Amino acid sequence: GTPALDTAQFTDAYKKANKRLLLFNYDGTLTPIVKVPSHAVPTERTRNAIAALCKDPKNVVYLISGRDGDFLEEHWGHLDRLGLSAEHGSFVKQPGEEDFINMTEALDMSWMSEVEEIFKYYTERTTGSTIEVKKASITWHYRNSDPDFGEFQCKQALDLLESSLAPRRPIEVLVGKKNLEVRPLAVNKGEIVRRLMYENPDVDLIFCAGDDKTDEDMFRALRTIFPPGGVVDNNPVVMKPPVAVTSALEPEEVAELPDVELTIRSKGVFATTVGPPAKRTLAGWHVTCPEEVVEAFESLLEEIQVV
Ligand SMILES: O=P(O)(O)OC[C@H]1O[C@H](O[C@H]2O[C@H](CO)[C@@H](O)[C@H](O)[C@H]2O)[C@H](O)[C@@H](O)[C@@H]1O
Ligand SMILES: [Mg+2]
Repeated sequence: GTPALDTAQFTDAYKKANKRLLLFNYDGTLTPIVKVPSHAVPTERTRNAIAALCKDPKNVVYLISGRDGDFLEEHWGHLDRLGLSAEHGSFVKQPGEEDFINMTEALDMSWMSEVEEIFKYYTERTTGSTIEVKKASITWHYRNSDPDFGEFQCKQALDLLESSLAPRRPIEVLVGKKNLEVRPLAVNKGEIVRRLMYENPDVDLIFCAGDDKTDEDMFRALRTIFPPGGVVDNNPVVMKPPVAVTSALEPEEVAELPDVELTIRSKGVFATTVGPPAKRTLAGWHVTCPEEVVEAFESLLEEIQVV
């Protein structure tokens, strides 16, 4: 379990920080889980909060989501300083650019047809189920199927994917909130976080929030930068160039990339899961609802206006 996010302690750290890495999951984190995937549109207050955070040059703000780049662009593309990571770190659109860096170019993607065929099979035989073919991942939804037959069908599809496909393909099979998803094995939200840390060695405050099991990759990455027993004394925390950085480059470029000394210390990392106190997680904190994640920064933002 975890203590509830100490917004007081976080507020003061936020004010003292020179460079802040702010990482937000989307679904279930910045916006509630709802019936229909395309209906998960950010509220006015939510859009305003993230905007203000991007307005600050001290902040480096990213969304890290399993969503497709199109959906993310549609609702967030209007914020010039907001970075976007789509489909579990298979794509990355920095605040500067306008196009997504394909993190999967060097990966074997021949598995997509096989997975699509399987999900089509179950979509046709599971009323209310839907399929979401994305650019580097595929999601099968059953949230609007019959409660019982949906889970049953889910277990059968899962068993088929795990028994006959996973063991021979570079994929990971994700059990999401009333969905199944298949992604490339070599990418995850954790690698994106590490890429971002490598890019910004001057970060002295990290916030990261997520509601799903896939977000635990982020929480783990935010821990394993430090030695298993915590940093000892005033030792330098050094970080090698991560896979999410090197795989995009050419071997000549990669050979030139140096190790970096990170400014961040564990006390500066606020890893927050969305869920109940009892939820077992690698995050250091929790908040019960996505709405409280937003309100935390709304209250914080208002306080910044004063002084
Ligand atoms: O990584 P995030 O930003 O959380 O999204 C990953 C996952 O999320 C979406 O599905 C979920 O949210 C919708 C909207 O509330 C629900 O209807 C689904 O039941 C949830 O599973 C995306 O649509 C998926 O493609 C993606 O895998
Ligand atoms: Mg989520």
